Amino acid sequence: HMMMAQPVPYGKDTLNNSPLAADGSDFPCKLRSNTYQVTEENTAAIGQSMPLSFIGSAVHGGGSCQVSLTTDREPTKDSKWIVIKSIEGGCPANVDGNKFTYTIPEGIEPGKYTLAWTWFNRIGNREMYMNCAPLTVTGNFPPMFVANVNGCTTKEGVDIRFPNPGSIVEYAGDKSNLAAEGSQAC
Ligand SMILES: [Cl-]
Ligand SMILES: [Zn+2]
Repeated sequence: HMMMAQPVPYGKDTLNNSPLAADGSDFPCKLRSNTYQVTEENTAAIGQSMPLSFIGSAVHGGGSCQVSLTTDREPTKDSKWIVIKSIEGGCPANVDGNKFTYTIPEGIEPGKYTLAWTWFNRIGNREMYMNCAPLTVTGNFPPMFVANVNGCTTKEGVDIRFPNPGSIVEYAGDKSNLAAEGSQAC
């Protein structure tokens, strides 16, 4: 189980490392008392490299992640999300024990957004992790992939390839675990 530490999520004080509820009842962003409370506003310039980091008790052999944006500062199940980065394999890490960035690309207008990190764990229960953060962008993108909370279930043991990964894709896992190009993810 993991949670995002950078960028700083909304409602950090009540954010836990549990995945989204399987029935979709807390999608998006782990709906709770203070889901969209700004703990710390995160700020990024277009083209600026920004840190993405995580804390928790198990990386579940990694998996695959997206970084997505919505103009909604209080997203609902009907919000439109656009992917700015996909990481296929090796996210959030490969092993447990005692690395990633994203950039706001050209084509994103300055303004206020919600940023989401989503993670599909390679090993264990068929889960979707999601944490959301307030992002201010100072001054070609596909819809975010959703599975495991919507009746679409992924396959255990594989680093999934997103159907629509977008043009910014990093591979950080073991090639032997990476799903085939064009494979059905769920
Ligand atoms: Cl860990
Ligand atoms: Zn876990």
